[PDB]
Amino acid sequence: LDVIQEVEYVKEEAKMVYLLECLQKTPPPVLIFAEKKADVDAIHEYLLLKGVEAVAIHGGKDQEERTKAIEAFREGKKDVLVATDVASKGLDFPAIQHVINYDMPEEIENYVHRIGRTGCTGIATTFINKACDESVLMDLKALLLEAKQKVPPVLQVLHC
Repeated sequence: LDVIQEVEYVKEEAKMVYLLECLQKTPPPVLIFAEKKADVDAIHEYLLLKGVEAVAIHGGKDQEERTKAIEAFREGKKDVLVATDVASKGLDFPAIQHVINYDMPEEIENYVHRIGRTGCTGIATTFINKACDESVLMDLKALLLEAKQKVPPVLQVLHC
């Protein structure tokens, strides 16, 4: 409820580059969420290739890896944790300065929970595009407005 939500239209083929730029709105720590394992893996490899202290958690990591990352992050030894929703559930995270939603969830319920991982202020960035159904976009729109947040142009048309 008390986070600055920054929702932005980003073509699928442009997110990786934009993500790098995003990391800079904020000092660490940063949590990047994506629905799929493949994605979490891509983003982590990209961040590494660009030189970001980045760790990743998902259902396909073994116990060694999960533990090592959940805790380097939790100590501040790593700036960025990239996670799936399901892998991050119940983890004890520190004060997160910035949530980056690389995906828009299908349910608005889930958008909230993700952005609910920063606050108590902080920034939530959410990449939206063509693939989102109208319904979630309306609920995102409805939410930004109730939250008294910037509505990006692409949503400002939804209902004029």
